[PDB]
Amino acid sequence: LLDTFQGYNCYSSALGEYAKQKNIDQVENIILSQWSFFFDEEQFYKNQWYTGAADGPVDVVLNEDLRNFANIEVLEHISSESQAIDEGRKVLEKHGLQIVLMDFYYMNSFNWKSLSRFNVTREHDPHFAVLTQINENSVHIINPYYHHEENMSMEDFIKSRNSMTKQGKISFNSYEIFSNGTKKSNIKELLYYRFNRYLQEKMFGKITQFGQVVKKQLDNKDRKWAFTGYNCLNSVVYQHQNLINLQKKFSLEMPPNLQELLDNWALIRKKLFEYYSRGSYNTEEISNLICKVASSEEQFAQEVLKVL
Ligand code: NA
Repeated sequence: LLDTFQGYNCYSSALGEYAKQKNIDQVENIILSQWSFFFDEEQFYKNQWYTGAADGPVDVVLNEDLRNFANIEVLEHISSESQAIDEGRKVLEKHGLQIVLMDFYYMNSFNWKSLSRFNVTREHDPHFAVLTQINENSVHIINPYYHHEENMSMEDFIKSRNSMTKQGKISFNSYEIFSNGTKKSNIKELLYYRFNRYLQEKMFGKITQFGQVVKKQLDNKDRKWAFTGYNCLNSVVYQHQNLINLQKKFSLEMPPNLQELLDNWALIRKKLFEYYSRGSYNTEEISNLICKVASSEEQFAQEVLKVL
């Protein structure tokens, strides 16, 4: 396990890791001060990632934050098999790193056997990685979200970048952090804007919506939603941990229950994974935990604005 920038999702992890290694200001703090929740009932039924901090794979709200606060643009480069590796060589020669979108079917990000899950289903899911080396027959990629690295055959790497996925066709997509005129933001300004937006957009109500949809799964013999939800909600745990770390680094005023809320989300994740794998009939219990944390998060956001 590498000491990679965690961010709160694969996209923000890759952007932050790049910024960390290349000394690009503001990107890390804008990521670490995100405060967000979404729920898409239509994605729930298609077994797509349907909740957590942000829709993806690209975090468009984070891109808007990066433009608004730092005048930083994350440029999407599409390419072709004829040009992509050569463009990669030019980017590595200049910058040493390239942010790429890859089909994670073709790599082994996370050790499921750590949670006693041995039936590790391969899925055509797009995730972000950082390319660090191009050799003749192989590449080295860092998966900062999962703290993993691997060497991949050039054949496999090319397949991972031209693949049809659940969320659409990858075409050698790469992502360039760019600015023609940067801006500095203070951490309290970033948090103020995020917490006001969280309350204005009633993001806590999307947690209640999620809880209500969980209550309605009592008769659903397909428990895959609970696994997807488990994976989706790591982003929320990471935001809570990131805010705890910001509190410490910047000696911030926080409401006193931030750790309790992190614990509440970790317990919801544990119960979702146990429901998925252990055949319990506790959708009502999990629904009740989610609806409880929704109320707690609304109050927490109000209190952050009072004390920040
Ligand atoms: Na991802």
